[PDB]
Amino acid sequence: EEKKVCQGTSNKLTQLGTFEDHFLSLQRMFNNCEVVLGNLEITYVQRNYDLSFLKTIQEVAGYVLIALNTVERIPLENLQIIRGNMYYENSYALAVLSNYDANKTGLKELPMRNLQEILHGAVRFSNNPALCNVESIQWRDIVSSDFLSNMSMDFQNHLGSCQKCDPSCPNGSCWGAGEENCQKLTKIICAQQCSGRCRGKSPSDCCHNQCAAGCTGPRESDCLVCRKFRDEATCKDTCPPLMLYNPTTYQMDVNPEGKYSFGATCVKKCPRNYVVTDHGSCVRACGADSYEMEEDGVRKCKKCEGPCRKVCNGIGIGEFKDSLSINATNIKHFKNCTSISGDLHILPVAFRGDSFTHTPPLDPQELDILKTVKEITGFLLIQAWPENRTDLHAFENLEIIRGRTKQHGQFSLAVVSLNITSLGLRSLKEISDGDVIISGNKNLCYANTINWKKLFGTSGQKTKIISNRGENSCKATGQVCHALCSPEGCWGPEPRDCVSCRNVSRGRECV
Amino acid sequence: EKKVCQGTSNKLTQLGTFEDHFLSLQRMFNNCEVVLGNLEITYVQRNYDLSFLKTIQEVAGYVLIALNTVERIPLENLQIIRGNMYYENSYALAVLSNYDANKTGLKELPMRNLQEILHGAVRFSNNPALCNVESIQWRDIVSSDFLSNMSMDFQNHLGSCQKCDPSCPNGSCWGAGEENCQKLTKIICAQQCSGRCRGKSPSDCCHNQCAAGCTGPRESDCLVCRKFRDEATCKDTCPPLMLYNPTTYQMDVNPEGKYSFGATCVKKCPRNYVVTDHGSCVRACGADSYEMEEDGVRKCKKCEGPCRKVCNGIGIGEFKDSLSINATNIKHFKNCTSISGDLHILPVAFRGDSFTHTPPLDPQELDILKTVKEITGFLLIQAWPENRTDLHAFENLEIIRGRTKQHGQFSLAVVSLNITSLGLRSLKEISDGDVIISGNKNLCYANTINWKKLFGTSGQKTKIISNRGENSCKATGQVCHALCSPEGCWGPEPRDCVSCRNVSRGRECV
Amino acid sequence: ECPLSHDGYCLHDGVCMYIEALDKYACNCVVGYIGERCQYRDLKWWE
Amino acid sequence: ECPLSHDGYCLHDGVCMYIEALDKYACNCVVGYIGERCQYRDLKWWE
Ligand SMILES: *[C@@H]1O[C@H](CO)[C@@H](O[C@@H]2O[C@H](CO)[C@@H](O)[C@H](O)[C@H]2NC(C)=O)[C@H](O)[C@H]1NC(C)=O
Ligand SMILES: *[C@@H]1O[C@H](CO)[C@@H](O)[C@H](O)[C@H]1NC(C)=O
Ligand SMILES: *[C@@H]1O[C@H](CO)[C@@H](O)[C@H](O)[C@H]1NC(C)=O
Ligand SMILES: *[C@@H]1O[C@H](CO)[C@@H](O)[C@H](O)[C@H]1NC(C)=O
Ligand SMILES: *[C@@H]1O[C@H](CO)[C@@H](O)[C@H](O)[C@H]1NC(C)=O
Ligand SMILES: *[C@@H]1O[C@H](CO)[C@@H](O)[C@H](O)[C@H]1NC(C)=O
Ligand SMILES: *[C@@H]1O[C@H](CO)[C@@H](O)[C@H](O)[C@H]1NC(C)=O
Ligand SMILES: *[C@@H]1O[C@H](CO)[C@@H](O)[C@H](O)[C@H]1NC(C)=O
Ligand SMILES: *[C@@H]1O[C@H](CO)[C@@H](O)[C@H](O)[C@H]1NC(C)=O
Repeated sequence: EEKKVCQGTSNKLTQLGTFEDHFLSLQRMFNNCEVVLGNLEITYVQRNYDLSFLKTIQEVAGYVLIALNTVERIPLENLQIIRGNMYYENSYALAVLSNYDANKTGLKELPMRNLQEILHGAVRFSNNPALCNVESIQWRDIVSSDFLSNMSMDFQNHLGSCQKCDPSCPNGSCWGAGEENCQKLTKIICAQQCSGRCRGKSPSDCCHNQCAAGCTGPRESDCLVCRKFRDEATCKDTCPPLMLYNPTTYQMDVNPEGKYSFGATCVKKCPRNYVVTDHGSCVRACGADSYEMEEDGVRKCKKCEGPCRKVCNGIGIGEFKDSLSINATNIKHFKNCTSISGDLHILPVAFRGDSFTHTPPLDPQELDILKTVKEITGFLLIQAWPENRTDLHAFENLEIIRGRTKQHGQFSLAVVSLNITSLGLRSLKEISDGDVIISGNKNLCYANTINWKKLFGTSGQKTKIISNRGENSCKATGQVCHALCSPEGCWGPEPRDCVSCRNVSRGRECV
Repeated sequence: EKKVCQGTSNKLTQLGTFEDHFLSLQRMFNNCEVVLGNLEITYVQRNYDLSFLKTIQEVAGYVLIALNTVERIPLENLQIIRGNMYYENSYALAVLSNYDANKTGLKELPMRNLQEILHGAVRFSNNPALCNVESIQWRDIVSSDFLSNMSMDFQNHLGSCQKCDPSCPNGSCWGAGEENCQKLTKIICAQQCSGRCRGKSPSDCCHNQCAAGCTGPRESDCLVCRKFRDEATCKDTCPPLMLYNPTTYQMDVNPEGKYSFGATCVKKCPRNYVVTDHGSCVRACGADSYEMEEDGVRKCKKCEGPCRKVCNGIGIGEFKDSLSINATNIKHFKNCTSISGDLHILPVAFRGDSFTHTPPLDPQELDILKTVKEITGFLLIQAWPENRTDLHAFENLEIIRGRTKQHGQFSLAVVSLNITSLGLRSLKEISDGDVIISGNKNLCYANTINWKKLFGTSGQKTKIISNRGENSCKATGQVCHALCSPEGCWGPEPRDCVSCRNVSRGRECV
Repeated sequence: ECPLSHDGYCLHDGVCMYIEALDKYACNCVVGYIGERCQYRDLKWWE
Repeated sequence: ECPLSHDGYCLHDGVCMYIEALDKYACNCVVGYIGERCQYRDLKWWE
């Protein structure tokens, strides 16, 4: 059914603060999580820390990194499958590395006795003394042929000592001692000819073609974890077309059991902010040869004539998957965009130049380029901005932030830590989804008066706008607008920065 | 590929003499393996030979066997009856009153291989002499959602036929020797099984996408595909040309995606069909959407706001029951250039049918068809005003697609006409299907059109026989050699020319 | 034998006829014509 | 410990370190910043 989900850290081998602070995060991140949308990296956990909360993890889409841990036992006893929608050091779905103490003793017990499927990628085990029994699991079953050819992993005996495995174990396989805590094959103990996985350690009563790990039954409804699309209680390869062909009339008919395709789940309707293709699937962008003329309240599109009205990718995607901030090197690629088809990261390093990525400091004047962006299909993050300027100008004509993608999976607009006197997004009229966070902006007023409850439309959108200037401390600088504008705040002082106007007005300004 | 035949669909009617009627029924099903349409066996006498029906492996529509005096019907190899259509409504298989006045008719019906009846119900009534079939428990042959509506009452007579080999299960048996026992594979299957099984064991059942039974337990080991046929496998839906990408929330190119054409999945669409973006070969673009082909293929986009007209064409939709354009609803052909279907100009229209309550057609209403540029299906004309000598209404007819054809063969058929000449000086293409022009007493010129160019599909022939004559028409008409280049002519007049000379023109060839 | 109704029913000189055996009407179409009402001319054959 | 190259690797006053055990270079980001180079402020927490 429905499982609790977490983004999943994704900053491998990096240490967040102190062994403890690092810990507090790992805990804050995965506590209660049942599915890990991104990655599961457990590193730097110490000698006597409680990683009990990991017993709730049933699946991880990306990969599982476990390296540099002194802790002794890791509770990932309930992990079932590792999709491997991403890799560590390339070609690694599960990378367990250097888990030793200066005393040569760290990780010892890895109860992953349910990890039965690793859809993609290879597993690597190297330099982890104390690791016991794990060196007995035959992965020819946990991993899939296509990779057990690139998976490096040898185990070394340690100075300590650990019991063996109960005589109930298969060909040895056992993630520890417990009770029947032995690797239970469901891929090899299968019969000559069976679709895919099996639960019958031999019988021809095996699992449905669409199932990873195993299946309580032989049907499509009785399965440990779905391999591809999860449609309600069933596992699907593709989801019910809104239109089925009719072999008799050589024409197309509508399908009652037809659903839309959102991610891996199969919805009845697409989220109000995603694009719905006539096909019947929810996407985050229309072709390079199309528009987005939302119609019956639902966004849709029609192909144009070849290259259409500018569609820039936006930091962090395709031609930018490696860049972490709009900067000189390639800001040029935003010359005449009216829509950024991704996110926008304006970071500090951009303005000071990263000598690590070989990029010259961004010319403040260049941000004027963006002054033509009208909408951002994803999220707009800004942790920096030119000094001698008090206004998010480049985004004066931004009118919509779709929030198809958000920061930390949560924020769609994030203006944090600037010295700007005000926002100035006086054109913004929509924040489709995601939360707005505006804080740490020393001398920024007016913000606490936006009535965002109108500027955006989706259940759950919050607004953490804290620690800025000071209301009862900014009225003194006359920095307000309450008089000529209206209840719906302002984006600045001037009569053109109003959110709503008293007595209809013209000139994109009011008076 | 299995040999396929159209299959007669003219229930209970008799085609001429009991013999003539046989010969036909023979000419149609001789060698067939798959009856795309219907299988109707009626009026076959006491000593005729219906052995050729031994090759029919499956019938798409329904199987009607009624009013026969023959004793043995060799539908031994029939395996499945789709039931795409029904007889008398709610019947995919109907064996009716097969007796001779002496209460002696159909006796044995060796359908030992009939195992599936996808859609519809079965019905048996008034068939003295029918043997064994009385024992067949169809609960296995038919689908649950239909047995409730399937009537069949067997009877007795002053005769008798041998019992059934005890080897037969619950007594069930269609015949005698040849282990004609009811090979049952449904009611005899492990509680938890996809669909039909080839065995009793929970490890002996077939793929959830098959009919009758299976050799293996896979998708490639099936007796007959339940829905679609992907190469040598059975599929529910066919490989999309596009697969959704969970991780990227975007659409990726076809895995091993195929286009849909009927119940078969092709790698490409028959050039004369419409290819949707979805990846299907359809005979007509829905909604108010154009049919502008671009990639050389006939895709079809929509046209801003209220597009144009959509003339269905005889035999479909509002005219599935109309069997020829006639005064009653000819009005629905006022202003349109594309007939989205077929066109039957039948003698009954012109003479008025007193059975359907339709007034004879006014010959001055075929000028209504002067606006038709193309015809997606086929053009059938078995009648045409006498006080006329040219197929005029179809002067501007430029193309006939042939997505559908008479008998499943001809896209252009003009026979039994008193016209001196066709008069199709616009026609430039006949996508597919054969063209037949015969029984046209004083019709000429036709024998020179060199159609090999007029149409574009493998194997298109042209039966133009017994019209007027080449050596006899030469007198009062015929030949055009002069103004009309060595190509030929759709008439004598310069305009009727097929190809002028030296670019010369002005609508004609002066 | 066919009702004033079914008069005309069988086109192309086909003769109408009552199938008392099933309580139904049908046509004994002329040689060369096919169809519940002999409405079509069996193209694929001759002339 | 990190080379002149990785000098500037970690942003927001993070310190680069050499994981001898895994022969790599990572960041000991100051509290509040996440990401391999500590590029993002942890918005979903404080200020
Ligand atoms: C003006 O804004 C800049 C942002 O570019 C602030 O710069 C600080 O720089 C130091 C060292 O470079 C960083 O450690 C801080 O994180 C930056 N500030 C913050 C909290 O973002 C600078 O503080 C501002 N100047 C003023 C008015 O004090
Ligand atoms: C998750 O972590 C918090 C951190 O304070 C802790 O209080 C809590 O007990 C943990 N589990 C729960 C109950 O969510
Ligand atoms: C392992 O194989 C994969 C292909 O499955 C390849 O992409 C990867 O780079 C290989 N690992 C290395 C670096 O040898
Ligand atoms: C046990 O597993 C090993 C490794 O996969 C294999 O070589 C061996 O043959 C298996 N034992 C049997 C045949 O049951
Ligand atoms: C910005 O800087 C990055 C640093 O790696 C560079 O690769 C990228 O192409 C530049 N383009 C942008 C985001 O303007
Ligand atoms: C975008 O810039 C280009 C180049 O200057 C210009 O031709 C175009 O008109 C601008 N946007 C549009 C389509 O108005
Ligand atoms: C019937 O089959 C025989 C043998 O193939 C063939 O000679 C005959 O022509 C067939 N009937 C017709 C005329 O279709
Ligand atoms: C019998 O059942 C069929 C199955 O759909 C239905 O179409 C029909 O109307 C029912 N009654 C008749 C007409 O026999
Ligand atoms: C021809 O007559 C049928 C009834 O037999 C009627 O439904 C139809 O409208 C007529 N055809 C035309 C021209 O629509």
